[PDB]
Amino acid sequence: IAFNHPIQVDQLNSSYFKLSIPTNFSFGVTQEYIQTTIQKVTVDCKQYV
Amino acid sequence: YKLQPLTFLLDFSVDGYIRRAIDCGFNDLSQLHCSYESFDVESGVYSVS
Repeated sequence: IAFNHPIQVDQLNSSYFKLSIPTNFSFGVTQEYIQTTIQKVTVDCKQYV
Repeated sequence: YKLQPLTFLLDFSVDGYIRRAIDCGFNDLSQLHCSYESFDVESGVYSVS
């Protein structure tokens, strides 16, 4: 298992600062589920025993 | 009238003489009344044997 290194941006000693800016939209993220409800079951007396 | 072993919900008066009774065997509602040990139960839909 390896730690992938995030892009490293140096901090300039001078007052001016260096920043990294994205060039492409790269859309298409997705994927989520909540499991809001569960199945409802009622036990039957006499018949089960 | 013949006597049969039966489970009966009995309402005992302050005088100590029962004026009301319920038999679980006769009717779906009577089984609901036997459940909760109460002559009157909350309104709703309840599963039956």
